[PDB]
Amino acid sequence: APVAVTSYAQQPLKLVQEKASDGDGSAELELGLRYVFGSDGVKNVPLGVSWINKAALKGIPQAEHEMGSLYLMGIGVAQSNVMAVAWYRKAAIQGYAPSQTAMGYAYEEGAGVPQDADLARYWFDKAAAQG
Repeated sequence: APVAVTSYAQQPLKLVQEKASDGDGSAELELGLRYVFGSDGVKNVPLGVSWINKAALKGIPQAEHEMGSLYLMGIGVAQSNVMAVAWYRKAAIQGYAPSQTAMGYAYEEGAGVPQDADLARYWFDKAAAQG
């Protein structure tokens, strides 16, 4: 699921935890990704959701996208197509290509939005223009 690659990739866990507590949004996202998707030694989904959410509340598009994927799949949160689109929309409107693609699939099937094939193409083509 996770498509985000933060600047704290492959950094030691102790450094990520310290910078996350200081307010570094990139470190909050990296710590949340490790708690949610990491191995059993560091896995802690409820804590990771709060760290991903803290980075997403700062407007970080990579963090807003992951919040949408959490609500879309119901990982650590109650599954919600509406809330998934709410987070995807915030990242897609900033130009984040993975969220623009997610917006396209939402309009194609009508998940969290009224089904609209032309609006699906609008968001699909927006991600295509960045390739």
